[PDB]
Amino acid sequence: KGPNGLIERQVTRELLELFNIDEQTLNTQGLVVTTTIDPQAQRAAEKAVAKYLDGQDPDMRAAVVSIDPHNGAVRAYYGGDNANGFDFAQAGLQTGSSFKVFALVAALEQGIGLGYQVDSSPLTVDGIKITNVEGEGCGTCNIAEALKMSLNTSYYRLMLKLNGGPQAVADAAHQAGIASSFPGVAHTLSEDGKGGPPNNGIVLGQYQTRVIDMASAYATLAASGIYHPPHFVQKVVSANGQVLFDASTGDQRIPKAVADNVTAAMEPIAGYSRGHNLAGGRDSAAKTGTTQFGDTTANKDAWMVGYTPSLSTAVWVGTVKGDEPLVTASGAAIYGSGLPSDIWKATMDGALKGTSNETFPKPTEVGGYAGVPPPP
Ligand SMILES: *C(=O)[C@@H](NC(=O)COc1ccccc1)[C@@H]1N[C@@H](C(=O)O)C(C)(C)S1
Repeated sequence: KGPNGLIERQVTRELLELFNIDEQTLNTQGLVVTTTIDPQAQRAAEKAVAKYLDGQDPDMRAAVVSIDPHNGAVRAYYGGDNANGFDFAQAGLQTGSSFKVFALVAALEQGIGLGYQVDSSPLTVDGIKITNVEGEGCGTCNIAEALKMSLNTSYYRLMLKLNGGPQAVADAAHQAGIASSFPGVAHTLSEDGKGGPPNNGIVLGQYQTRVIDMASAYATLAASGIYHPPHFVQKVVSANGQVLFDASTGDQRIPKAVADNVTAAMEPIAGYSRGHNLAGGRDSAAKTGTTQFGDTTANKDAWMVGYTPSLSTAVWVGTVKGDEPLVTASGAAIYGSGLPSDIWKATMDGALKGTSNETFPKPTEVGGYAGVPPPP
């Protein structure tokens, strides 16, 4: 029964909203529902999760959501293997560095382009020490290079340069499709939980977001800034044959030029992230994330989110209680470039198998730069 149970739960929820009925009224109707799920994508996601979590800690969990950027359709959805258990694709989770892309959106919207040079040295902000993993830096480098290398220090400085600071990062993320609320969280990306501003940790993905939100927001990027609400229901026909709903019969949230520049910055990242380029030379745009466990040196959540123009997939790996460092069976720390990228690549390759390779739209000038500056 498994992963399809969690899909069914989301379909039911959506039908309830669509028809404004309770579940008993729905169940007795005998509706014939066509979902958006693509079996080929779904099978690829399920296989990838099984493969990469095999032999790992039995407390390890994963979630995968794949969305069609053309229309918001949910093509693959793995929230867990228990139909009657917890849906990890709906859980509020810290995103870590995968959230940096929204700071880049915000920057580009203000005319700060990919070639903007930022210092990567360590700094302290609001009394919190900001550093990069293994003290990595670039001296001073552009914000496209700092995204690829995932420099915390550079992205903190970039956020502070924005008009609105962390609020501008929240605005961009919300505009991209990070939902404003979900169950658990009445006001997302809000320190006071009431709609007030986020604090500076937003750029390092310290707020809770769902895996579905990340897939959807990156879908907006994949669609050159056009947002479509995510949905699971394609068509509904009555038991006796009357069509009641058909999705086959968007909103420019982010400017095309901005979104296409963000894409350009993200293009090298699947490969940079321990060689997770998609099969058959297929281009992609991606971003990893890895959160800290407490104040320890170990990891808590690991992410890979990335897209082609035809599919946006978010993957999270963590543990069931979210209270233990995240490691492999051999003791190795799990980063975004590890198991989540293995799952992401396998899901993407599988879901897109048999389709021709797409190229991304050529970016036009934003902040004085069109695409990633060529290096010296
Ligand atoms: C974003 O996720 C960044 N993550 C970190 O800096 C992790 O920080 C700590 C983790 C454990 C203990 C102390 C600090 C950068 N992005 C990551 C990614 O997966 O893209 C990274 C590992 C490359 S660093």
